[PDB]
Amino acid sequence: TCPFYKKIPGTGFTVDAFQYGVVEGCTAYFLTHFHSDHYAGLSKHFTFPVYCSEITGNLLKNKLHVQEQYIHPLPLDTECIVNGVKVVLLDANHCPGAVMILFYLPNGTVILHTGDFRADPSMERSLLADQKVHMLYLDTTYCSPEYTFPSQQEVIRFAINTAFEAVTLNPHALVVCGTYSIGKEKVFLAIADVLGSKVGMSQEKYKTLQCLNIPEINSLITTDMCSSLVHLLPMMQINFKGLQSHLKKCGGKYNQILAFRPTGWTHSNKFTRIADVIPQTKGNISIYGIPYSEHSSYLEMKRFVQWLKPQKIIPTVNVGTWKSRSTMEKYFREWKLEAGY
Ligand code: NI
Repeated sequence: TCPFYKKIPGTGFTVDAFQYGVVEGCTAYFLTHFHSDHYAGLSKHFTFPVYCSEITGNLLKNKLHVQEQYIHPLPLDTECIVNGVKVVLLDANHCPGAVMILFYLPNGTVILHTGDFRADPSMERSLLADQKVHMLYLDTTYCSPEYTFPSQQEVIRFAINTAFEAVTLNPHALVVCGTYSIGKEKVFLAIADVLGSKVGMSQEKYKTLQCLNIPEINSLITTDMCSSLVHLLPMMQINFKGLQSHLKKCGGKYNQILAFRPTGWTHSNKFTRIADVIPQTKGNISIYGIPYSEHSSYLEMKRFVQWLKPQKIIPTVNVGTWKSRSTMEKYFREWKLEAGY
């Protein structure tokens, strides 16, 4: 049955609640972003109104074959009305098309649902600055002080330099980058760009990125693997057997793979700086795990909340265990008491 944290009180609204059939008393279904845990249950046969971003809308039409008359895409940073309730979509700095949702209830309460997000100081100059928030439905994915990671910028700087070095030293080396859902595109595109190559991929994944409105995307991506020296594969294939397999398929066009697994966090971040990362190697294959997160770090999260000073916080992630819930409520109390709200 739909959990309480996916229901917006005093509205007929749900957020990311498509896996519970017809939810009792839901007149409108919100979808923050196109990841499987959140869209789980959508299909062509869905006949309720879905509200989402333009990009998330394109992917619902094309990838899931949802009928067009049920997709209500909304522009960002714009006051819209839905079943007589004022709403706004803000950029979540997650994956493409991903949004946070502000709800202005008729009684005067104001609710921010972050969806999935990576908190940034640039959010403190959106429509969020203008007014108070009573409730915050917070993506608490890395809600613990051990979760630290570098900026997306430094991680990219690392990947670029690394990849440029390897391929200048060996022109017959192939770069491979792992993917399983939309998001993390800057990794593979920045590497392609610095190498003067396009990114080769499967047709299904080429179709997916074509939905997103990237600038000059046709310039960046392709389905001709032969003409490319940056390949994308499923994340599952990023291991020594998978990569040896794929190397075989390229027919003596390459003799070496360098490969990246963009993960969220790894316990190597507790001990090791980004400059100090090294790969796993077996034969002519090297695999780098890099900490490119699309979620808030502990510190970014804490700052975001202390800036916003919400009256109540409802966690949306890691809620399934009593020790987790409890550890989060402790940090929430620290953040409140430190900041004096
Ligand atoms: Ni997500």
